[PDB]
Amino acid sequence: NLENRLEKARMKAEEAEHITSVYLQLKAYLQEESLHLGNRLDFMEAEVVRTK
Amino acid sequence: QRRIKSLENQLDKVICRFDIQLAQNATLREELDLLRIERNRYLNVDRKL
Amino acid sequence: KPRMKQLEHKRAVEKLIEERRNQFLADKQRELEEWQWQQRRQGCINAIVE
Amino acid sequence: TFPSYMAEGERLYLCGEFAKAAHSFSNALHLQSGDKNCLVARSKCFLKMGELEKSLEDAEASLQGDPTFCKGILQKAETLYTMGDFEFALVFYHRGYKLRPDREFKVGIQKAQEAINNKIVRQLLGELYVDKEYLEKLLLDEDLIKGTIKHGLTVEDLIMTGINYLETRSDFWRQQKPIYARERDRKLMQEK
Amino acid sequence: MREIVHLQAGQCGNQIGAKFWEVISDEHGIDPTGTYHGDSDLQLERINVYYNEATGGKYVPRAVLVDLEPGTMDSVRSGPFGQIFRPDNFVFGQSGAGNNWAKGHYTEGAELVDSVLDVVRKEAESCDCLQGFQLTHSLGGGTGSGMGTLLISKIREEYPDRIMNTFSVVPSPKVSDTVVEPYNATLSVHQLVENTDETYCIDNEALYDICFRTLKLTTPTYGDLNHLVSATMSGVTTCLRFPGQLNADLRKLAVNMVPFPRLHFFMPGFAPLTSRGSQQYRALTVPELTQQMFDAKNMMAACDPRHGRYLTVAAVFRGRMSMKEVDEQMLNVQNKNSSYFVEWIPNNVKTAVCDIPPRGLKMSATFIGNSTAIQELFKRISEQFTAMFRRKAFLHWYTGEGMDEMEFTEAESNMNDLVSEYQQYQD
Amino acid sequence: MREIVHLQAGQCGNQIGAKFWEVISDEHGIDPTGTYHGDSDLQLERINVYYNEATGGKYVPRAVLVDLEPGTMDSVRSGPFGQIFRPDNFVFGQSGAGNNWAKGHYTEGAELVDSVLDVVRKEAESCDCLQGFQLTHSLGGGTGSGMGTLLISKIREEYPDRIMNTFSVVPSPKVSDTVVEPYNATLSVHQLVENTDETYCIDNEALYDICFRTLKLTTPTYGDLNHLVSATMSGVTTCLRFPGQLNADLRKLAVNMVPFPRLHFFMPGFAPLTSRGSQQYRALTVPELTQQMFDAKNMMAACDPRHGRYLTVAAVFRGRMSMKEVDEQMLNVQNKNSSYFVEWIPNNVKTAVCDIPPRGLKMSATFIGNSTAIQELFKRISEQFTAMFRRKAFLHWYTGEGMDEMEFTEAESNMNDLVSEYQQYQD
Amino acid sequence: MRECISVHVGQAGVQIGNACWELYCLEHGIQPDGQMPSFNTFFSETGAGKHVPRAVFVDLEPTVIDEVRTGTYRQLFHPEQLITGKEDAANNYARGHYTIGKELIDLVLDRIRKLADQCTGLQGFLIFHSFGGGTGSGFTSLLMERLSVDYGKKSKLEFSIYPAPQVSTAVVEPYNSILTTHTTLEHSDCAFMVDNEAIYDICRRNLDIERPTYTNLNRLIGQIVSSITASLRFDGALNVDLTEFQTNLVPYPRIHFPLATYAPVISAEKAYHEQLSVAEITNACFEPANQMVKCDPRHGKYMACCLLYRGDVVPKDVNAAIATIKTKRTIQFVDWCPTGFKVGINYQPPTVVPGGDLAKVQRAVCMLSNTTAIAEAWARLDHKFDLMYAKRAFVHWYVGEGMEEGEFSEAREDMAALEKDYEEVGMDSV
Ligand SMILES: Nc1nc2c(ncn2[C@@H]2O[C@H](COP(=O)(O)OP(=O)(O)OP(=O)(O)O)[C@@H](O)[C@H]2O)c(=O)[nH]1
Ligand SMILES: Nc1nc2c(ncn2[C@@H]2O[C@H](COP(=O)(O)OP(=O)(O)O)[C@@H](O)[C@H]2O)c(=O)[nH]1
Ligand SMILES: Nc1nc2c(ncn2[C@@H]2O[C@H](COP(=O)(O)OP(=O)(O)O)[C@@H](O)[C@H]2O)c(=O)[nH]1
Ligand SMILES: [Mg+2]
Repeated sequence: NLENRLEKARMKAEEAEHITSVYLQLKAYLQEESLHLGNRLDFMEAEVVRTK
Repeated sequence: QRRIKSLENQLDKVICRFDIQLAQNATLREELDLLRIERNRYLNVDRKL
Repeated sequence: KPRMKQLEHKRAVEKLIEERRNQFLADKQRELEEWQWQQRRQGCINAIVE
Repeated sequence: TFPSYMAEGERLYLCGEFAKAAHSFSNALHLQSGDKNCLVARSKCFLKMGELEKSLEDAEASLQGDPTFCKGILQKAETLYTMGDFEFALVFYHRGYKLRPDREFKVGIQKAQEAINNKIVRQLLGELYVDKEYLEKLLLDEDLIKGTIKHGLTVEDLIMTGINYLETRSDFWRQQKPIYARERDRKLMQEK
Repeated sequence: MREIVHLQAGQCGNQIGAKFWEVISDEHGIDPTGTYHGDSDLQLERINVYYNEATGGKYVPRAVLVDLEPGTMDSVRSGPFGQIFRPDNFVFGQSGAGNNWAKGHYTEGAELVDSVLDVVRKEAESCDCLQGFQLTHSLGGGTGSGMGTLLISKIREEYPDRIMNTFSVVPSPKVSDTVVEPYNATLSVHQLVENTDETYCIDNEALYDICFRTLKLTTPTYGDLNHLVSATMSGVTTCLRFPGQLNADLRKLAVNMVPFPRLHFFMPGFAPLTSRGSQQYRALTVPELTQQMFDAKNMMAACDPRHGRYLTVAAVFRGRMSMKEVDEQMLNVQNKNSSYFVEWIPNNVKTAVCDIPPRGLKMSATFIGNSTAIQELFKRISEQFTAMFRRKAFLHWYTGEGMDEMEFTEAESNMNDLVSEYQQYQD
Repeated sequence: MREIVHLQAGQCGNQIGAKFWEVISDEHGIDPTGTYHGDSDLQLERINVYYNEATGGKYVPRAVLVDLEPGTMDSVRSGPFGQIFRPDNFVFGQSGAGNNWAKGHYTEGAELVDSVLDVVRKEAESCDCLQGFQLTHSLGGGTGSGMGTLLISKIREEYPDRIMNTFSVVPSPKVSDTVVEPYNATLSVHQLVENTDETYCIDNEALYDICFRTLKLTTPTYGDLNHLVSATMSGVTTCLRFPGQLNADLRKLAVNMVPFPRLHFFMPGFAPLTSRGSQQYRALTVPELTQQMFDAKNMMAACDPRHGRYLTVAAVFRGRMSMKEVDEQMLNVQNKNSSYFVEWIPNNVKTAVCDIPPRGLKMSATFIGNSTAIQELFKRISEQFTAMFRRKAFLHWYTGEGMDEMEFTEAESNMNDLVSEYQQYQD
Repeated sequence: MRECISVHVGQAGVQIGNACWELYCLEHGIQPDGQMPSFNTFFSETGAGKHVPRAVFVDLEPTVIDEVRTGTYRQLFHPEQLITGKEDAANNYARGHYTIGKELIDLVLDRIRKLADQCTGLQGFLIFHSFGGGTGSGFTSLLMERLSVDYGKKSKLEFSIYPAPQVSTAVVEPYNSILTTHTTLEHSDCAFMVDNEAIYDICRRNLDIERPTYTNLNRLIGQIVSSITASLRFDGALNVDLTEFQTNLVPYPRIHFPLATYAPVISAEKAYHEQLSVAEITNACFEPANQMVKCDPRHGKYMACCLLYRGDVVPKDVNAAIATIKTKRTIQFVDWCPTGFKVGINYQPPTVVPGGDLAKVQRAVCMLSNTTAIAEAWARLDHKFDLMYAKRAFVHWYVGEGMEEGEFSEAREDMAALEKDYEEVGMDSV
């Protein structure tokens, strides 16, 4: 009985290991892009000026 | 006897690591939303412009 | 007057250099003297054992 | 040649990343074809990667040479009973125990036992606290952020890769503990 | 100010209290007779909690020490801090309660109950706002199981409000001291579930483990086991006798450690219990006194808490400490073991902090934790009960003393129910 | 701050290990009781690398001591710096491992391995940034290899991102001290090739001569021999506990060394090793130390580097000196002696300079070297193994405790393929 | 109101700065404590008297950056901008740029942004690191990636410790050098190159003292930085700022790698015996012996050169000091850049550090030029990479640190075009 609840939790741990890895990679795409997020708006702010 | 004993200590560690894993997954998925809210904020002023 | 009040703040804020550093040195001796006091208490209980 | 690719690939496998390890395992196959030692090493690295079918291919293509490699005898854990339905994998767990005892084989034997006798609500029951992740990794797919490119692959691929394994683990947990058996356990407990 | 009227009942209790009264006597200063000789007013200040003022500045304790065999009380006098006890608050019968719940709860005992209730009444209404009415005793004997649970009963009728703590000794799992242990214990756990409001299960088998697997001792005397228990007590009543940053008395450690009327059986546990050779090699950072408390070992009750889901845990911390280190470390516990803490209650942990530490240390704690693992304790006792009533063994000595069989069955039922309910909330 | 747990397991381990702690406290100024009593401040600024603080000066060493039969461990206790270690760390069983890998890696081993990893896990959580581990096995033997391998493997599965250096005595070439040493080595080297990062072959026949030819000691005992092996461990890890011009953490000294992920076996070496009254006739300049540094007569391993090809060599110089001189002498080496160095990695030497000299020595310079010539050692053990496995010698005393022949066959295959890997680069 | 931010990164970059910030403390009369007994460009003012240097010292290994915050200069630096690390780089590009680099960026750039807000007229940046070390290669190139998008048009000057041709310290050093040059090509402005062994050579011959070390090595590097930036603060006859160095050191955006040279590097005794005139100190720059990088100038062609003078230099005798250079044939000038030269004049003679080996001269000139002889210096480093990568030598650590192998092939491919530009520069056009 105790091995059966060890391997079941060993199974349950790894499917929580994966979800950490797919969320950190999802973070990394949002983080780098938040840097280019401002100057794109600044460029388009000047776009409203140039066609004014 | 020691088998059962060592196996208790083992199961504990496994269920405890799973727990701290859910924790970091929960420290995230809140800060993931903290990277989605300004993500759901510029494109409303991008689509404005 | 603006020069000597920034200088006045200069002496006033460097007194918090010496007060807080001395407080830190007084705090570490206070917890150290607690360690000897618990150990000299253990010296007294080891007496009545002896 | 071959000894570099194993040693990094086994170390990468232990170090948490499995995608890059399997690549290092796969490059070693372009040194010698029938290499049972490494064929099981892929299937260890491929079961952990969420997907299932390639791991079985490497599992079988290992043990199509000789049934003597005890490390590869461990690998067939991923057969039917543990992957679905309600009976098979014990037929090999016992024949592995006919070989060297290998206390890890017994773990599979005690697991493959009397369990052979056996949307929101179903997901929350079958999946544990990671069911909060499952819906949330599906509610993040109803946006425009999906159509992106991280490195070679797409952001929508990753948002569905985590959902793919969680859906795969959903049936894996359902096969082990049936919903029908769950009602019987609760009813017998309350009555007694 | 509030006070507590100890009801040292039973042989085991007589002893459990004696080492305890010495422990509180010291913390406060009351020397082996009474004259306060402390080194900080912080002590005397609120002594009323466990000590009544007399003349010549004497602080005789407030303990209606009781028994049914005039011998244990006699030893309690002829001991260390024993002159303190009053020569009138010792209620002693003549006929022993030969290990027979009946002899103590229905026959021999009763005779003494009137005298006990009298003294209790007296020392009780001689206060301003009594806060409690503890009763240290064992559940596997005669006087305790018998007269003890009758006192608890008539007292919860006379004063129907004051907290009724009951540091109790539940029969050990493996080795036992008596043979008729089951019957006695089972019967006592029925006149305790629907009466007391804070029972603390302490087990000897468990205690021994914490005096050989943690205290690296080799010759543990029943006395040394009693000192570990006395420490738990001091702690549960510390934030009321000495000031602090987040004080919590008994009523609070209740509205924050019992999630259902019946469910009231809590397991204890101390914090800094290290050996001599190691006393110096270990540091006392709050993290350390937190690890040595949530472990299954440092639990004075032999019921692995790894097989249940703590409905709620507490922590009467004691010692000048950092409220951050405490709350922070307690969140790490709250999360690291979220799979061992029930979810229907979001946050399960009460964190009190005192200032005056246990005499000679730097920090301490008590792990009063309501777990669904106590279900196992009663089930082992019940497994034994149903395995004796089945053949009406050792029952001719009970039915005799005005006792019916339905009473016995009613205990199995009211015990089976506790165990059953405990599991319903463990799911 | 980076931390290094010193796992010592076995007679030769707990022996040199003790010496290691003597030749480390002296530097960090610690007494045989646990208290800073040194001169310069730079000494307790980085005590957080091998010594965790306790209460008030007691720097309790972060060493886990393991064996199988109370003996070598008791020697470390009843000795000089012997009580500094925390009691718990001393984890021992009761039976011996009669140099039988099977015992230490199968039958018994496991019994204590669980406890061993417990203390390790604990002292791993008490770290800011775990750099890695530092095992100390005697290889050829039981409590040494048998156990170490088990522990080494367990650690690499728990911490797959730590540099586990393994100062190990290699089955001596000429006079061995165990009729079954070949057997042990075969299985051992196999595990420490897929589970380690920087091994250091500390052979004995070599050390027993370096003290006879260079130090001219008339009666070299094990005591003196261990001062040499201890020194190297302190050198490898000197830029992690003291300031410098070009620091080099273990990871650095590994990346710049371990070439392909398997040839990670290195040859040890110290620098100022002159006799007692011979110093007067010998200066101490980077030029001079370098003659000795690269002299193959001062290598703590047996294989002669002038019978192979230095793949990558490093040197953790410790002392106030001139980086120019360091580079100049090292440059000359690569040029003057080129054939003896491999050519596919032009820069073949790594220099490092910690600016805190050793005790009573202005300039010390530990040299670590990945020399292909190690083929000899591997081949020798393989050869000796070949002779025994053949006529199935002492095998019922190995396979008797669970170890199929195929295990030892697999082992041989690996050890031999390591020789192939090295020679493939020599040509 | 015209300041510039200097970021010093790595074991190398910090120890350069400690021997460089002692020069700014001695030129301005700044005390080590931080108070006076103009400053503006390299020193801030917290309205009280305690001068704070506008420098951020970032490193991944705490044991060296701890010496700055415990030594003599502990009160001068802000304790929170002087940021330490937790895990070390281990000479890995894949660690300081992909694994442990990314965890020390959400606050390091926050320091640079706050130091940018304190200024009003910033125009330049200044970086010290080494191409060989893991922090100076990986963490630097991430900073180039971050600063290219955060600031952009602002100038980003650079000083590096080049791979020594003959000697070396690390053996994955060519691995670090190629990958850091890959990122520096497009995300940097001008990368001033200095190596180690040539300074060891000029400390033998010109400087009388022998057995040099990192103290004398970094004080000379402190001198080349102090000489190149002194024109911001002191009034001179012909002044020059950092954004001016953009347009006259690079003709093409791919080449941005010039060299340094300190001319009056002389000992205390030897300066008694010769007079230092600006005619003689100018043609002492062009000798290959005095060149601070081991590149023989006769192999290459000079593309553009900068001569920043200090002290009582007379501009009457600087054009005569240059007209002698162009008439002699050992310096090669051809048609596609017949101009080739500039000078900058300052009125502050160079200061002397106590205990230093330099002599307190008044006519100090620093020669700053980009040559086509860097091609042969890079003709070995790409060969160095092609001799190790030809059979996959040490790169298993890199692919163990978040690195995919695929960039190494295009690290070759992007670097292979670089000397293809060099052969296009050297050919004459008819
Ligand atoms: N000129 C000069 N060069 C230095 C100094 N310190 C280190 N270096 C150079 O740095 C190169 C190797 O880099 P490292 O020693 O690893 O230092 P790093 O570049 O900061 O890399 P990390 O140590 O990982 O942080 C050597 O070849 C040296 O030339 C210094 O103080 N002055
Ligand atoms: N912890 C502890 N338990 C005791 C002590 N003395 C007796 N006991 C327990 O109490 C039981 C003895 O019964 P006893 O107290 O004489 O019965 P009672 O007085 O009639 O209720 C045994 O099962 C012991 O476990 C003691 O000093 N310490
Ligand atoms: N350096 C060193 N080597 C030792 C010492 N004692 C024994 N050895 C070596 O250890 C080898 C035998 O190891 P062994 O005693 O079997 O280790 P065990 O199996 O762990 O008990 C011999 O070849 C010795 O050369 C010592 O104090 N120092
Ligand atoms: Mg560094």
